[PDB]
Amino acid sequence: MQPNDITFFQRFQDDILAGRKTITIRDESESHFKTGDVLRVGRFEDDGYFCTIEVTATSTVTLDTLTEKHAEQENMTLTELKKVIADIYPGQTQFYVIEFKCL
Repeated sequence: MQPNDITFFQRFQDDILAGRKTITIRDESESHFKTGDVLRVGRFEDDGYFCTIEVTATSTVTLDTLTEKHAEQENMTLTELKKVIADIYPGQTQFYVIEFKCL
């Protein structure tokens, strides 16, 4: 068996399945894989490590600073944002962002 690399809320996962490259956010203390590598994708709901993806680029920024939270912020309400945020992870402070694309 093997652990997962990075997860993505159901919403994020679905959007991922729709392709459209997207950026991710990780914690240095949890610095997972790196660029030019593979990023195991999976739904946190209960579909973790479902498929595999590859990184494309990386950067250092917050969450809503790019995370879907932004697209949602300008779409959904605070509640929803808090829902996804809670589905993604707590803490609204700068962090590591890793971009990837679906081959």
